[PDB]
Amino acid sequence: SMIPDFMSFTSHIDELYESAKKQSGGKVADYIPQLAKFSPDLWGVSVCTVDGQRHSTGDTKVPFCLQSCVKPLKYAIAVNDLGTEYVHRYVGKEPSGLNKLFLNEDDKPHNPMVNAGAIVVTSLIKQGVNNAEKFDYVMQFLNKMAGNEYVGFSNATFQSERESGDRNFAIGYYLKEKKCFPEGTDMVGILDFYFQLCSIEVTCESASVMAATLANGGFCPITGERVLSPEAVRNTLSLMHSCGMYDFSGQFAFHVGLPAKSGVAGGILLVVPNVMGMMCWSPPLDKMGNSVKGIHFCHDLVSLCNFHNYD
Amino acid sequence: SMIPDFMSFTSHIDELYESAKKQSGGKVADYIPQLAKFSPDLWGVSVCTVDGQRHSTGDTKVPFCLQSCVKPLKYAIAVNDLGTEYVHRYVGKEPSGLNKLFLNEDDKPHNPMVNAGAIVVTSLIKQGVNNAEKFDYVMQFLNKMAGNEYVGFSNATFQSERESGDRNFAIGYYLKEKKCFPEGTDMVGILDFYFQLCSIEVTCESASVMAATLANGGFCPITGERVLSPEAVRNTLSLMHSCGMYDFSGQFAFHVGLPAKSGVAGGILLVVPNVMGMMCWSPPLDKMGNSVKGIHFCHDLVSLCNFHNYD
Amino acid sequence: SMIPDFMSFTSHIDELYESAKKQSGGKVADYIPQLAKFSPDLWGVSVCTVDGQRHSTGDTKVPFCLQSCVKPLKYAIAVNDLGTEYVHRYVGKEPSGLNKLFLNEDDKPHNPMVNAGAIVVTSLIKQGVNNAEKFDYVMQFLNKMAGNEYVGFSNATFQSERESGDRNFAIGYYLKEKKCFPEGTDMVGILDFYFQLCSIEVTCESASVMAATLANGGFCPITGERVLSPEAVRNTLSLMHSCGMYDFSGQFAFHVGLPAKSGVAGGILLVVPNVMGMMCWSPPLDKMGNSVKGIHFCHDLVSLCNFHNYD
Amino acid sequence: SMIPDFMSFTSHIDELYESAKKQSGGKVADYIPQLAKFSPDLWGVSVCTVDGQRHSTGDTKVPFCLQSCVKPLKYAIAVNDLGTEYVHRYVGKEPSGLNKLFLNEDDKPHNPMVNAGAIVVTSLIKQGVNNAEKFDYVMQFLNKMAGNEYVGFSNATFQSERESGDRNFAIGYYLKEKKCFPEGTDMVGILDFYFQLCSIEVTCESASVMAATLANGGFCPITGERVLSPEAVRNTLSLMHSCGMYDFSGQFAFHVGLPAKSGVAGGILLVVPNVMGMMCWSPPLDKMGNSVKGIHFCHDLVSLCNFHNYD
Repeated sequence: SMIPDFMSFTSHIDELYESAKKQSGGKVADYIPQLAKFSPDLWGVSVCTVDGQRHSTGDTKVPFCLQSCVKPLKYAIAVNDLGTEYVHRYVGKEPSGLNKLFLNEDDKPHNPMVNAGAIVVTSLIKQGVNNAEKFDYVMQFLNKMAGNEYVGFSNATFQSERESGDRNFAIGYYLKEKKCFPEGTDMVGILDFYFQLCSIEVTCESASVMAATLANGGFCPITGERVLSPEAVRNTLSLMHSCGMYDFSGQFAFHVGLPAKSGVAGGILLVVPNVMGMMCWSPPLDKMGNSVKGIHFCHDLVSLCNFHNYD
Repeated sequence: SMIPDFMSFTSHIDELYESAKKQSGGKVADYIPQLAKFSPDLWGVSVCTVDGQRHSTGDTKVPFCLQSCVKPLKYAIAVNDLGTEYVHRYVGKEPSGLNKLFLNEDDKPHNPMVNAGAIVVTSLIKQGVNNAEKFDYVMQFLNKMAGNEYVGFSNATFQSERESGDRNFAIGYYLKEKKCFPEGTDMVGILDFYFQLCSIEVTCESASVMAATLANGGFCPITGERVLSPEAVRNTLSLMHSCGMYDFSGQFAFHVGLPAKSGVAGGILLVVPNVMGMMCWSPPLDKMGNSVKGIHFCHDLVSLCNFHNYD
Repeated sequence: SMIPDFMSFTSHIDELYESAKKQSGGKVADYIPQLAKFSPDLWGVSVCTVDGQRHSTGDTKVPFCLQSCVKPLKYAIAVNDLGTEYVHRYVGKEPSGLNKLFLNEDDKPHNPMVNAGAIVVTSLIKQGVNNAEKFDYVMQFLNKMAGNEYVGFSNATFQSERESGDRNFAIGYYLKEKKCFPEGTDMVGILDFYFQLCSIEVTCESASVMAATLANGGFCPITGERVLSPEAVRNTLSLMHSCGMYDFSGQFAFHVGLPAKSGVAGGILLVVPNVMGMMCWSPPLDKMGNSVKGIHFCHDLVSLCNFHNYD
Repeated sequence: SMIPDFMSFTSHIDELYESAKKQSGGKVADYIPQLAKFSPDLWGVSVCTVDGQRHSTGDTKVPFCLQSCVKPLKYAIAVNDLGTEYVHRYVGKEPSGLNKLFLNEDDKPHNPMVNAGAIVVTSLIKQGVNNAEKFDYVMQFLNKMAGNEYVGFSNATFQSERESGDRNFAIGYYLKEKKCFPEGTDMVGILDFYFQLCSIEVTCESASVMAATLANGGFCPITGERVLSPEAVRNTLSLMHSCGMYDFSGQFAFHVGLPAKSGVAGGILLVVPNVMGMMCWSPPLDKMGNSVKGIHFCHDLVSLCNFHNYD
């Protein structure tokens, strides 16, 4: 325990929250109406310790889509059900250079955090059963990770993502061409499942619980239940540490030093190993595609509380 | 006229033909049954001068698919009907480096000789009318270029190419994503038209007449009719000179110095400006994807007859 | 403390040591005689806890050159004397893609762990004074980090490295061309200083103490003295975590999860934050350029003692 | 003969000259004082037919440095004295992609038209003799190519190029590292010889005669003497056609279709096979590094006189 008095730590979270709030830069994603809708002023931070202690400030109950924030989670599920060796016969274990190919030196997506990786990972989960069944499987899993808190679905986002993801289809066919999917995979059906997963909704509060589960070696801080295998958690964290922030991953690993994962909805799934889970959210993104207020908050948190991986 | 006595020149063609015949290396394309079918021993050479003088040796009447050999032709048609400026707002004018992106520094395919280029070019031809109509349009055009000689269609090849071109679909969606097609293009419909064009059949004899048309500033050596605009012909030749032989383009431009275009069927559309048209054919391809006997023949022809662009 | 009974932990180190010993693969660097000299059978492991507790097994007193192992150290010194902001105006903070340019998107070496980076970093240290003086400065520093244990110099290696580093000169001139050095830098003089630094000698024992200093927030476990600033230590560790193992950095960060740095001499500077410092050594390197026995040992250590950054 | 009445053709040259004269854009190279010196208003065009017929307009007698214009020439000399096979064991035969490596897929410079290529080519010429002797050898050669017209040397340029070519040194050491030079080459001595060659001076008039020699299968139009082997001339032309205009090579080959070679001094060595040699000169260069007035003139010449390789 680095937070001796949670109650006082909470007071610092609010101060940091207020500080980041003053950062108004960035543009709200608008490649689809469902994301343009959001007000740039929404800003919420939710903490959930390994204990089970909670704390929120800002718009922490407004539902938003996980988007790329779901990548770490579905990867954790795959490693959990199939183990490191199998999962990684299809996807890499490290950051790529940056233009921006699809496959690496072995015709495998560089890692589970980039789109091609997430797509392949999606094709490994619950093979055999139909999409509908696969979807409930993952939903059930996400609920355990969130200790049964809010986990919804945005059909509007799903539909917009599907009838607009031309690049995800390009990736889909390319991977199919390079034989990157398991024998007998319905490629188009996987892209569909992929769009659905990106459309799952959460709130800063429910997500913080999911982060805390990863922060707690796979045990839900608020139910005590074992959701993910130790193996799965460690893998997910390692990859979030190196590829969770898009093109900002390097800077983030160097300056913040914490496993995190951003999403185009403006969310940032943050994890402080053996301490707490967190979810920052604010629609305005920067050139890198990360939440402006979120990035700011993270830097402040590590400076103030010295949570950096190497202190 | 560099061939004072055609009759004697013909005797040299046969000698070269016989020489190349001894080259048995290479593997016959087999990504689809329609190409695997072919016997590695088929070998045919057909000449057609600017005059109209013909000459054949070897299997010059066995129908085979143009495949990539159609690229120069459909490009010539586009420039003919739309002019250099318009056509090139969508496709580049030079060789790429070699891994192997899809678009260039301006989000345009590097040139009409690579798949992404050919696909975009296909989307420019006869816009408005339906596929069936577009197809007849091109067929009519190919007939004029061949002075009405053999020009067929392989439905079997078309079907195999379609239900197997995963990479061409990847390219299709990527180009659609990057807005590379003209406003209101039915991308999937274009890929269909593209597969059809690759399935058009010809014989060394009919093709040599098409080459001769390009060799004759756009006039069919055997009908005297103007098929392509001077502008269109010159453009096509320039691009065949630099991007007609896949990864062998550089070596070919340096050692042979003649506008040419190979295809996976084993054909090599050759052009000796203001002299003659030619079509070499032999199913066995080398690592580069060019006909082994064809490449050999070309080198011998330029050494013997000093036809190199810079003699 | 994760090692409750050091005495028993020591017994496990020996078991791991013995296990790795059975790995005879790899080739001993031979681009210069000074490295070819070494026997592939040399193998030594030395531990030094944050306490000051020591333990060695194998050839832990045979002097060998730090080579690339010096990179983390001279970087730590620069950040210590100049701070993060200044140092990083000249060198990057993350892994590159892999062919293998010299500069990044901003005309700066990608990071201090690659040759171009180390060279620039070398040009920042103790500017003003002459080489001889600069060298003693660093030597004095290395001694404090090693609690005054063995720190020598191989003039033979230095001479061979100098009269043979054509690629380091290429890098030198390229950086000078791109204005990557501080105003008024004697480029050739820096390369000289660089070759000298690579020729500094240590033993598994003295090096383990240096690693322990980094493992101890900058305090020499055996003298209690503050050698490096907290800022400097954290930076060095972050970069060792992501770029310390050449092309194996990704795999290493994923499977081992510990700050490390290899060298062509066969050494591997290992660090277990807040626990211990370590130095593995065995001349036979693998294709990646890392010590075969060393890599093996590291994997075994993390599996056995669960020292991975995310357990 | 495409120019039936030279006298009238001359009248068109002057019209084109006057037209290009109105193009004032571009910046005069200034990386060294010797080039900054030049007035942006200097503009000269000199023709020299295969006959021996001359014609000049503009500043055709003001001496300027060949710079990269010497590349085609020293390559022609190497092929002449060593033949295609030998020369090309060290240098490639085609355009590279564009960032901008030094070697190709076989550790050889891409072609003789890029700096790394020119440097290697320089190391092949007159091996054995000392620099001074090598220099006279080439000078003697250049004189024969120019029918003994003006061929000087700028020691000022040489000195500035030498004490400033940090990138050429980077290239020098890199090539030495990759073993790209013939056994026993004094790398630094070659770079010296290289800087000297770039400093050779000519005038539009003397250069046009050199171009005409290449345009005349290796025979000096004004002395009738055989200066270069047919083999050498054809090779040089092929490479000028594809790599003579820096990053504009593709556009130039497509729109102009003529063997050319630009230089940072603002000169453009142009060749119309079997017709004439030409040298355009105007210090203001564009972003690509080619003479603005020169590029303009070339486009106009090919449109007007239909000299394009494929008309």
